[PDB]
Amino acid sequence: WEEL
Amino acid sequence: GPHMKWAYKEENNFEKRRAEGDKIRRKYPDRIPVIVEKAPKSKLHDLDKKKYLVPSDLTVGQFYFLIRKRIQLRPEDALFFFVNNVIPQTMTTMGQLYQDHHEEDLFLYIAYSDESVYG
Repeated sequence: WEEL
Repeated sequence: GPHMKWAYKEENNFEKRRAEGDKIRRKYPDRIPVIVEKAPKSKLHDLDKKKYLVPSDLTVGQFYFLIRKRIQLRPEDALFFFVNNVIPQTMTTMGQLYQDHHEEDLFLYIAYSDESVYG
């Protein structure tokens, strides 16, 4: 998961 | 929309995905979790990852911008998104899309392609  | 065979779902069954969904909604409630994958056969560049977190107020239009950068596309190149197998409006926010279309595993799925219509 990572910030777009 | 395109007939998707989500790698995320091929790799993880519903129980495993819903467990992850519960965990993500618990740990990052201020973010919308999205699974992003490319339509089969699309010539567009692949994304390095498929799991993303986005602000609830981010619009589809702003989302298009972020994706275009990640797949090295120019403003004039064709790019279409499909949610719930249909194309969303640019003014809709990610939070609104999630509220109406999140999967039962608690994730919002978004497919991208260079083509707008599929049989």
